[PDB]
Amino acid sequence: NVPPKVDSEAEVLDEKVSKQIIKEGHGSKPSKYSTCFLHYRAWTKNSQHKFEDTWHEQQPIELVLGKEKKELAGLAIGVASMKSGERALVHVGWELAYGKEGNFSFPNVPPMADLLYEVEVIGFDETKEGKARSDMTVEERIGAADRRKMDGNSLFKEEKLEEAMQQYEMAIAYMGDDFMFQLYGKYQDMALAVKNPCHLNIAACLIKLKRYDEAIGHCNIVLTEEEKNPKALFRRGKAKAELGQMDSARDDFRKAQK
Repeated sequence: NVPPKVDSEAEVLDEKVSKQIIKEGHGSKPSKYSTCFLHYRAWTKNSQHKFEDTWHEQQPIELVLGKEKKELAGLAIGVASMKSGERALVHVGWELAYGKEGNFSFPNVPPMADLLYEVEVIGFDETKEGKARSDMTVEERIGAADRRKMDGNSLFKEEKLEEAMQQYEMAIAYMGDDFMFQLYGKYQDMALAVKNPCHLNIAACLIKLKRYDEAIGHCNIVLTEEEKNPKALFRRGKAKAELGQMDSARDDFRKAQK
């Protein structure tokens, strides 16, 4: 076939990945480490050369979010964005796909070629759980933390519910100082991807609960691993702001338009 023309606004799931949903899906989005079963077609953005197609193979694939495969990094970012039953289009940079020297046989992919995926998610299998430390491998931990980050992400939008915060804290509680220490590579990245946000989320989850000193610390845990984060620079200036510390409140406020 050929990349289905879709006029849906294009989400920007990441620097080099975007999605134009063509058909809606029931249920919720996956949680880090869920095993996704899916159908999809792959084309070259530019030469529109289809090079993969589960439908024809009439044999779908299982994709694990966090343990994907080098070339499929792109699609994994996109899938992560979609639900079960969902059908959509995902644009990926060779950077996150077969891109460096491009593939040569099985899937013949031209060097540095942007792919366009028509994806249909069948379902996803999330990680299971027992007791905080009890038998839990890293994978189960992060996914739970990601679930409970989510769990608390709902209990928090315009309002600043503490229960949200309470689930944010448990996100953290699965993966803590000890855990985080003995983590490495993609594993470390995956946790930080749930933890750092899950902090600014306990932050603002305080900046409007009348506890600002506690919200400035949370912004700190994060700003120490990557003081780059602006979403943090700002939110911190915010607490400082409602604390009459405009001499520093301003500092964080400005470095935040970096």
